[PDB]
Amino acid sequence: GEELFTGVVPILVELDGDVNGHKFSVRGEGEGDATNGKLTLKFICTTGKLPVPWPTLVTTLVQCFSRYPDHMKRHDFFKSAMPEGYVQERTISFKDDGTYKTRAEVKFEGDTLVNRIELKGIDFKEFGNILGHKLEYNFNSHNVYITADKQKNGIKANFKIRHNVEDGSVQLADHYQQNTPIGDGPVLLPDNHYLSTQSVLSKDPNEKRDHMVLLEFVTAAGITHGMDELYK
Ligand code: NA
Ligand code: NA
Repeated sequence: GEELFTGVVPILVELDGDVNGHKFSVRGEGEGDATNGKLTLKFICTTGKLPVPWPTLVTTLVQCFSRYPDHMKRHDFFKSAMPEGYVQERTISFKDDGTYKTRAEVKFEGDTLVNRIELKGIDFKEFGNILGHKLEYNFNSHNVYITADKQKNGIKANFKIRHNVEDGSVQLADHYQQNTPIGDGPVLLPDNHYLSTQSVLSKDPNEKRDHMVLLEFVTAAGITHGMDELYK
């Protein structure tokens, strides 16, 4: 599994969404460099204007590209499930607002890592921060807290995204996550740990379509056994 991620790997992302009955599609393309934990993608709304803010889709739009330190290689569920891949599900609860439910398959198709997603959003406030587009076009750094789920031969994760709001307030989005392998084979079931994630959103000044350019870094941490020799 891990050997598939040496070097730079092309990435395809496809999302079909329905938020409060507003249907939309997103296509993303780019590269991941798991040795450096680096992602670079560009996303387009293929159906017109995106009816929610781009930042609210970042977490949904490939944690197999995390850089796991050498002393933690045996806790990398995501790569261990490759190439057959895994199913990733979330509930994303926007504080004082609606909910996204997402289901994704993350897997290799040839040499390409593909993330194919269905997203359903309900109970959003028509004039709230999301459907009213009051979120700033930026992103904070976050930790993703991971635990094994032996019963499903996979993992769970929990975290809270903080979305800056135009009025200086913060919009919280609580994430609950479950991943399960697509194949029947063994996977690595990790000890508790987390992914440290950083993101930068930008625009392509030559792009006329509704879009998002994304740079992300992801690195795993939170297991310290055993790194003694690395200090000197
Ligand atoms: Na990194
Ligand atoms: Na955090």
